Amino acid sequence: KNNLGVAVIGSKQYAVNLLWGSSQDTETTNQALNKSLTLMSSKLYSVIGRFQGEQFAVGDKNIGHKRGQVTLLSAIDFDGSSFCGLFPADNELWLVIGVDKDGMVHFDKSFHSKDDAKKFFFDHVAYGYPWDRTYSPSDVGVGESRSISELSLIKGKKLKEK
Repeated sequence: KNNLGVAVIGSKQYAVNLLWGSSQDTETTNQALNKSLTLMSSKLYSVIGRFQGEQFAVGDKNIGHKRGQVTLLSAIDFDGSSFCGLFPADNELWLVIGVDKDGMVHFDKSFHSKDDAKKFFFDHVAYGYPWDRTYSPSDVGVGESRSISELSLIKGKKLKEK
């Protein structure tokens, strides 16, 4: 077990690197979530609602996820504009996130290595969707250099168990 799934931003701790999904077709959110929990042999989850619909996150206890942790992506406000970014957390962890025009989480990844995070960002995130906004450190030069702490937050949703 490691702690790759827990990021520190200021005085707050957040669950990161969760498996996000939403139902499709005639599948309900509840069915999609339970299918994901079964597939991952996990009991940790969180359902978050957005205007365009709902989605869920499945946690991984092997990387430190535990009931009660607020998921970072649920805490980041969505105002109708999509965004992605490479961000350093306060605890030696790098985060790569991405939310689409409908508020659906496309990316929620954490890395202990900046190089791995940068590589993931460039290979799959930065140019994988028409983001309204893109953030990354100055030495990266993609989009604007902003810290996670500079993003607008709301009360997040905590991981529930079972």
